[PDB]
Amino acid sequence: DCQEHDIETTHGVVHVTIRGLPKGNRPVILTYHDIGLNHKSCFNAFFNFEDMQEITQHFAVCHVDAPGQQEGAPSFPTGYQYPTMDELAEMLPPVLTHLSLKSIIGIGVGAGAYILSRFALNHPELVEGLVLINVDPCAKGWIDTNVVDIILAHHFGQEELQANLDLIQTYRMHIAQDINQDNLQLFLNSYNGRRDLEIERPILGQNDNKSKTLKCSTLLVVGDNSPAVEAVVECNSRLNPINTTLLKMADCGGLPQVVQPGKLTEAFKYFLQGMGYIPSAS
Amino acid sequence: DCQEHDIETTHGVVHVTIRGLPKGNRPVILTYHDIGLNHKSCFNAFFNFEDMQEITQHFAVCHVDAPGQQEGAPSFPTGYQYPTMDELAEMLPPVLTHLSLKSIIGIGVGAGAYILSRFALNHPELVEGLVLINVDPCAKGWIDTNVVDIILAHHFGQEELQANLDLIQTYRMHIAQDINQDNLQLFLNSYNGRRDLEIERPILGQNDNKSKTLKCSTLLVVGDNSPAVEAVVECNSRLNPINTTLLKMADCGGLPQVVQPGKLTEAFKYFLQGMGYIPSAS
Repeated sequence: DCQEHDIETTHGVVHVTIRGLPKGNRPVILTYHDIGLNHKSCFNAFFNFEDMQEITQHFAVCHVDAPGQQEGAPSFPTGYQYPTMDELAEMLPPVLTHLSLKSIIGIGVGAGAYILSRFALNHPELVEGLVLINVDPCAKGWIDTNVVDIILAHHFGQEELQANLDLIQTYRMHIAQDINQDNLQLFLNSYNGRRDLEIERPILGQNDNKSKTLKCSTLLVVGDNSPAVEAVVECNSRLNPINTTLLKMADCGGLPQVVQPGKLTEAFKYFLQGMGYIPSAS
Repeated sequence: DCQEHDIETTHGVVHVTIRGLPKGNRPVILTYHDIGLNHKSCFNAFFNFEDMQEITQHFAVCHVDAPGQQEGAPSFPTGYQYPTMDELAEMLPPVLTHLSLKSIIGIGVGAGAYILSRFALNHPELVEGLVLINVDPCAKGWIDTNVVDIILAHHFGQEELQANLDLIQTYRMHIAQDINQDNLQLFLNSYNGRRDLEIERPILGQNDNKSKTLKCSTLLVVGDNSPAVEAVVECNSRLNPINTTLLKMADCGGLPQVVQPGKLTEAFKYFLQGMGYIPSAS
């Protein structure tokens, strides 16, 4: 039913978790997490939600852990060359060849969402569709205390983060303990050094300076209280509106998939129906 | 390549025109023209365009003429029971069944857009997606001189009607000469008899009091200078935004398939790419 693979890439080893069994024609739901998290802390609560098991049983599900972010991972040596964001994206095609995966439907949070975008631009033939949570298609442009507090700021809004409710302290413990703290630095370093996605919205008038844009279907997802609102909004204006949709989720900040899974599952179902998959869903 | 069929239905005879052959589990691009037009005056100028014949090589094209609206159609006898807009939609499964078709990608104009929309709600299993040009989901809301002058004003905006005579004059003659004038008044009457499409936008928490909507991918099209702007915007407001995109074509009159085929074809190509069809550039 399930399996775990330490897949050999040109940029090192990538740890994956396959759930279910895919047929040749149907794509796999490939998953890619955010900084401070892994496939478990990011997605398991969402994917194992009642309404999601109705959807996921029809598909296979391939959960990608970022280098040295998988649970029980050993510490990378001090001066280890940690894969760049673009290089992380180049580690995905080898995963698809190893597991004989013909194509994917991508779900990504933050850093994961960037990587799956780069992957989708790198290979439109492999990506059928994307669900991009808290995506930032822009470079940071900000380089300077506590890596855990830096990542908590990336995820949760100031109002939300200042309050320090059960959710905040829960995910403080996740980021602190679940992930190798030496490797988390390097993964955050890679993400903070991401380049501009170089996407621009096409104009039907004529070719737009050969600006690239996601060919596949794209569902953008952001919480109203999220610090990534302006980033996801900017990403929406730079993507093809005919193949892109913007979901603003109410009374919600960081990690919409964990806080409002019932709403995001319904959004996901509609998204999968539009593509022609899972018609009988009543 | 070419075959025209006079398909026998319960609501009478429907004229269809099949271009190319449909094979290998791919949908036919089924079309439905507007009031005062037929498939020739509505689509042949759009479909014979250089950038459209590149797409239609891989697809099969089924041109549906509305009862009596086809070329050289004999006049319906005085007091003929002309099918309702809901009955016109109930004639489409016979078409799909008669021609051994599994499903369609629908291109509807005005009344044709309403008819394809009703067909999609009745039979979501038979419709993979809809391009709806100048669609109005709401009933006229009231009842009634020169039929040609009415249909011109239906199609064409105020500043457009007197600015570009070349189009208005050519189509004045299409509405007047190329179609049976007895039958035309009946098709017009049927369209003005249309009920509310009874679609509502889904709430991501709420259950709409079990209101229905289009479960397929939909591209709403209308020109900035069309008299059908607010009706198509009103249609957009009542559809699922995750499955629906609105295209307001800048500097575009009543007929974007006639006026701006270059831009609309490009839009339709992106629309088909989102569904997973026609991956590579044409």
